[PDB]
Amino acid sequence: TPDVFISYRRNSGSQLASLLKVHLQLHGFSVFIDVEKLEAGKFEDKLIQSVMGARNFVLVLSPGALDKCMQDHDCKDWVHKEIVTALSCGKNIVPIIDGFEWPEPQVLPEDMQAVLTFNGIKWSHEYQEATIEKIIRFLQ
Ligand SMILES: OC[C@H]1O[C@@H](O)[C@H](O)[C@@H]1O
Ligand SMILES: [Cl-]
Repeated sequence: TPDVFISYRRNSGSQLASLLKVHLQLHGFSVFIDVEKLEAGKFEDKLIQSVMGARNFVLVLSPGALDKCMQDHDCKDWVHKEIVTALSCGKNIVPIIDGFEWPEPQVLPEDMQAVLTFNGIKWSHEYQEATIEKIIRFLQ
């Protein structure tokens, strides 16, 4: 089972998610990211089970990353589902902020508003090694 699950918006956070994966693997963490570890079967169930298995939930907040979660009260959006799973399971949630604007809580479904209460890490292009070192300090 992975130490770290990486949750990301495919259309805007793919590159940072992949960069986080490489760095965390280099520092000895087992990482789940969909394009490497999601394999055959019903992907909804497999993705939720993979969130449940990982102690750490690394959430890539690229610009607009939570937009598709807004008004998604039937919880059809995959990132929304992954966040609710990490929250419900009491995972160590580590938001990574990359150009993301914090929305007002009331624009998000009630079942994920708590994600805004976790201490986040600002991604620094100019100081990436230091950013990675801070992420590692945050991981359990
Ligand atoms: O790929 C885009 C995001 O939703 C799911 O497909 C992945 O687990 C990732 O968090
Ligand atoms: Cl997505």
